[PDB]
Amino acid sequence: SNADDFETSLTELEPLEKDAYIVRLVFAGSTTTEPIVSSLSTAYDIKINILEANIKNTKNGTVGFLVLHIPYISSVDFGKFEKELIERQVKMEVLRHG
Repeated sequence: SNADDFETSLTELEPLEKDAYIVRLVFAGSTTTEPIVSSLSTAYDIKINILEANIKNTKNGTVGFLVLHIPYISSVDFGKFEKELIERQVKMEVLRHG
């Protein structure tokens, strides 16, 4: 399946280094993803690699998800990163970590 192939592609990026993550960001009626990804990168001085985007920009805002590879972020900054997403009503799922 597509979900099986997707998971196979994440597993191919393993092992991740300590302090590296693959996360999924879940959007359910938010403003656009771009100002959010560049904003997050600026705020934490981090590289963000977009692995996958499956997004619709609708009348009622942005719906869908981004899968992001973050090659390094400190444990303290990762907590702040998630909290900022929570405040924007974006859910964050941890798919892989090092």
